[PDB]
Amino acid sequence: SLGLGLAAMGTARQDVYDLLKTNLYQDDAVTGEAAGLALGLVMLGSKNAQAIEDMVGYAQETQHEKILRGLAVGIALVMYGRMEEADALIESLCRDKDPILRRSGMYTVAMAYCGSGNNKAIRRLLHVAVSDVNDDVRRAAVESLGFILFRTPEQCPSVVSLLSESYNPHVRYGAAMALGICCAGTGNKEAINLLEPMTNDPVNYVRQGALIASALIMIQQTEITCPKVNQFRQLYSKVINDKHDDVMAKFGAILAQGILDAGGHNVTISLQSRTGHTHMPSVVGVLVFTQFWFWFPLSHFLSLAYTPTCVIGLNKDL
Amino acid sequence: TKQYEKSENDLKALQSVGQIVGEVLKQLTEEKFIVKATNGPRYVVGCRRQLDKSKLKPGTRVALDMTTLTIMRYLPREVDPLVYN
Amino acid sequence: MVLESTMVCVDNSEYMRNGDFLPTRLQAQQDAVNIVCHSKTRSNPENNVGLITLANDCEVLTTLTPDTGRILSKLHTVQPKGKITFCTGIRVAHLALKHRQGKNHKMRIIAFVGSPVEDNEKDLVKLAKRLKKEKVNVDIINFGEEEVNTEKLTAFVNTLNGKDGTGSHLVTVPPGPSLADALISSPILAG
Amino acid sequence: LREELQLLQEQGSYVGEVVRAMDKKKVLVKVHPEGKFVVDVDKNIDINDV
Amino acid sequence: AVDTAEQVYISSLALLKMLKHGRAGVPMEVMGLMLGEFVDDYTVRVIDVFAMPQSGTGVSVEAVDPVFQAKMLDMLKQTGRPEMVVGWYHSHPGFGCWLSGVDINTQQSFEALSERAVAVVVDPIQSVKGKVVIDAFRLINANMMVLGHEPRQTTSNLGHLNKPSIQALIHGLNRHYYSITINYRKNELEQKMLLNLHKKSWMEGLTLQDYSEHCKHNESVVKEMLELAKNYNKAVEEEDKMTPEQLAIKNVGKQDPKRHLEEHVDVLMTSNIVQCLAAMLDTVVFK
Amino acid sequence: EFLHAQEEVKRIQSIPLVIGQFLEAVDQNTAIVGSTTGSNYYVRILSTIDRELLKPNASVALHKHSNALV
Amino acid sequence: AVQKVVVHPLVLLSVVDHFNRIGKVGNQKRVVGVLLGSWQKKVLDVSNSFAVPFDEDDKDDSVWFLDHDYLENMYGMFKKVNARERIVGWYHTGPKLHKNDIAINELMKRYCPNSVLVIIDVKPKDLGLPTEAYISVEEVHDDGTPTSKTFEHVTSEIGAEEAEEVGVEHLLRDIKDTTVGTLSQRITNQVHGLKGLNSKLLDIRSYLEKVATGKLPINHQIIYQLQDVFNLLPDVSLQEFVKAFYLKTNDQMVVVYLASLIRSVVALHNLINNKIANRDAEKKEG
Ligand SMILES: [Zn+2]
Repeated sequence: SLGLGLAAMGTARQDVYDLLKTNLYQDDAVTGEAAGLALGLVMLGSKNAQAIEDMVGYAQETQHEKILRGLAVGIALVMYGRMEEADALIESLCRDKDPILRRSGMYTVAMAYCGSGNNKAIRRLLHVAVSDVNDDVRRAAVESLGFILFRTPEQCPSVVSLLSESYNPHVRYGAAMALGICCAGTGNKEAINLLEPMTNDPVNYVRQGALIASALIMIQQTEITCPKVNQFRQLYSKVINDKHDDVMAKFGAILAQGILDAGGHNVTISLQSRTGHTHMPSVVGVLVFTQFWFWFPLSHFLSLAYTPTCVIGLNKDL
Repeated sequence: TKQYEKSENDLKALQSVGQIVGEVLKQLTEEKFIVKATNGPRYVVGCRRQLDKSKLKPGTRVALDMTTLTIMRYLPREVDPLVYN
Repeated sequence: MVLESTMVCVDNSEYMRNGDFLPTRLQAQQDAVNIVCHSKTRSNPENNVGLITLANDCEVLTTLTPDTGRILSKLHTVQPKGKITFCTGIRVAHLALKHRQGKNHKMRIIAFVGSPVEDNEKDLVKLAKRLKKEKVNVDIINFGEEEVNTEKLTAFVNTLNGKDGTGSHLVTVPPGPSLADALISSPILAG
Repeated sequence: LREELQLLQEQGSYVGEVVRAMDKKKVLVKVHPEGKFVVDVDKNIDINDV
Repeated sequence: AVDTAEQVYISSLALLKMLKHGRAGVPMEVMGLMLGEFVDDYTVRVIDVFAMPQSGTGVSVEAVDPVFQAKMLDMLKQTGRPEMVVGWYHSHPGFGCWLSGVDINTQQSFEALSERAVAVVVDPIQSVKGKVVIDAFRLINANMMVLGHEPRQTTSNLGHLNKPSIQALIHGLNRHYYSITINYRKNELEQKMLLNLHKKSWMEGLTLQDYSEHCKHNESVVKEMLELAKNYNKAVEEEDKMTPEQLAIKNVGKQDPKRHLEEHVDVLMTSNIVQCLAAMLDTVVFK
Repeated sequence: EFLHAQEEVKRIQSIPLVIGQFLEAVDQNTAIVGSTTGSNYYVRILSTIDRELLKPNASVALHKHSNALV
Repeated sequence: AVQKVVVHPLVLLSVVDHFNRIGKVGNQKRVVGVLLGSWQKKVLDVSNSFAVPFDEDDKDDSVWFLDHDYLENMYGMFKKVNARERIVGWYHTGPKLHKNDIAINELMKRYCPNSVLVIIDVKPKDLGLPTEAYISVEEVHDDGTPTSKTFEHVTSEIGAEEAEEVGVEHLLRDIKDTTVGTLSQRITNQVHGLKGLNSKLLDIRSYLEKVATGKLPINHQIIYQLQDVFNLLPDVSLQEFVKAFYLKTNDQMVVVYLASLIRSVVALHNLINNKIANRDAEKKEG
């Protein structure tokens, strides 16, 4: 259903919505994320009515967290670029006491406002990034900043500089990710400067976050771009060849080497075409790639974010 | 034949290790009791709910737990040379 | 063996203190309780039998249990003085039968009515149609004195069950002197 | 305080007394309840200051 | 054959019984039994906790009474929820909750009847209040020592669980055992009232009773309690008026302290409590 | 969360404790104190009260393993 | 006799969760169980409890029946694991008792000399401190009527010892604690007027309603007597209450002066040390 849903993503097919509901009623959590993400893929930008009604109506009685997360990004992904049309649902998502559903409102408000500098979203976004009890939703809350603000990468280092100093490493992780995804299309050095001390934190996974974020700032950029390229490239191998370090932190090391070398250095990721419109396979791929722990095959959706950068001098025809 | 099994069941009760003897110095509060092992070290610890605070009193020989270091059972007095006398 | 849970109802009404049954209805029905409790013991070990008092305010002295020691203990010094209460005497047994652990055990009630009742015909017809829905089968044995050739209770048992239900049998005692152990001879041989 | 507690939890920290210093960068240290030890640099404190 | 990250869902009722049963056994280690439902391999929940009766022999694999279990399970079958037992827990009051040779001896007994049988340890001592406290363990198979012992998938919760490490005894259980994560679930309705019950406990019944009793207090002996505050303000201030002069002697804020220093904050806060509870007079006494 | 942190410093080490003999406060956040066993130890002082109840010579309660000033 | 009772959140929860037990199977009525109390003094304390299956027929609307054998076995288990615990009475979740509950106490009075019944509320709504406590006594009457058994109110309070405070305070993760001196007294200051008003307003609507509907009695006897007691206090000046004015202000006199006394000291240490640490520390850097 991930192959069917990703192959029919944005096509708004009909027959896929038929077997996706019986897959939703299988009650298994391991297929819960299958039905949940596929349902959002095929319905992308369609803002369907009965889709959300069935999903958010099935969140209550189910006993699994992976169906709740798969439906989180499901109802997030059906609603794309709908601006204030989705606020009626967003209100009900964060008002509810379900931790995962409040985690769902974040991804929803993210994709609906992607490319918009609407400050009405940052009120509840930021408020829930702090006053909420759950740490995972506090990480995923600040990750939305890099989704909406990708068109203006200059604001993220400034405003998130102080959140990167937060006492808990969950907000520090989301804060490294914001600068990672938003500034990846830019060679901003301020973002790199704030990501230097992040790999030095004694917390394990926050160092991992700094690895991947610093891998997105250096895509297609050689040493002549920023002086920290080789500085980081020796660190990636250093952390993975030391047995004393955590296996967790050294996962994202080789993964980051894969980011810098993606496509044989020939390709990069671009959330903003020069035309002025956001590229949805890029955005969707990276946003599902946000949490790679919960499902390891979700790390393959990042391949859609890779875009070719080349000069094609084809005159006409063949 | 069955009396042997009675003894072997007694071994099952012998799987419970002993405790360390100690003298009651004072009590700071009802959750804090100052006790001193015969070895010299002092310890501020608690007590269980079987004992009474009034019955304990300072300068009383008691047995402390091997780990929690708290009083379980007490004894009024003991003396090893006098029995010979 | 057949699975069921029986509930015995001893008659403590003020009309049971007389000695028309030999030597007295107290000891007569006490021996009846002994023979039925040993009968359930010889039937199945899993079947449990508690007791309930019908007269005055109904109270469960012994909850449903497989041992009869407590039952025989409560038969003594019961102080049988009061007014008989019938309409609630079946419903109490049903009330303790809704709290039963086993759902396989069928609901069965036995009761001894030795005094006239003031229950109207409409009340008893409502309980008959209610026990049909609850499927509860009650085997009554009439003792003591009542309306000559008891009618209301007889038609109550006939209209309580049907097709077959083989069933609930109401055995009315004829007006003549006899030992109680000889009166329980016909019901213990066949329902 | 949590992390610092963890480093002082196992062995705590001792109180040393220098009976003599050696030219090999190793300084003789004596503990009162215990015997005489000797321990190497110790780069944060200069040798001439010991 | 399949090893994945695990998760424990606890009930508000469960923890409360855990720490209670454990408090009554101090110092001696108790034997509890965990009750709940197995939903799958990667998740588990505990919906109930019931206490076992103590024995003179103590914690042992034979300490579980089968006839006691059938009786208690009778009482739970007639209750609205007849769910099968899941695992067992025991208190570790005086140390850092490491599984001993007695615990392993009953691990292999629960692993044959139950596939998971999560091992849980709870102690009131190691935590004042606000800690999540408790603990959780799992027995890894010892006969697997030839094959790969190193799962899991979704290593996030694994990383947060193995941390902090946190001494040595804790690390001595990494072999032969692995922990399992714990997270609370709400159940926020009853939790809301459970907050207001303790908070309202400090409040009065009629709410006009003890506040008006503090109004009876508002002049006691409060003029005498204000004389207590007056002596703290003379005695602490004439020695805190030498401190601005002493700062010129030592030049300036080098250690120090004395003390005899500050403490006027608590005096002002108590005086403010006095003036506010006294300001209630004109509100209450009048109408 | 800061008021919740106060309970984090009061959680350590809680009970039980061992009596120790305080010697002198060498500097901030740490001082040397003698154990009841007779071993003088370099110890970090608890963060809450560093001053008023310290006193040059006073008996003080310490943890079993860490021997921390409480 | 009994003055006040203390009910822990643990046992209280033990009533609520059983309400989830019979909640899914339903249907009518309310949860009824037997309370386990701990009596260390005239003050009463509750630690744990155990639920009992109870069903009330409707015909028979005053018919009530409990499991005695199950009571024996479960209380025997709790006496086995805990020697200090014992039954102090029974409990139900109400929300309002019915006239039939008078005999329920009389049954178990063979177990305990005085059995206190504790109402509770599973759904928090109003009007304040939850639950309830009743004691069974006989006050007779001045009329000479046969003895009437009416339960009398006992003040209840929520409490705990040590470990039972841990979980309760840990699971909330909601509101500030406490905090004494600033937001503890003011919030409860509004609570005093709010919980005073709504109590008085619902009950005072009841008083006006009792004479229109609810007669008899209602009124009399208990109503008019307390009525005149309510008319015992107007209650203000004249006279001496005039003289309490300037001494209340005079109690504020020294308090304002002490206020302004330390206010200058705070500004002293703060401004002096900070301005020095500002300019004299910056001049060495640049
Ligand atoms: Zn153990």
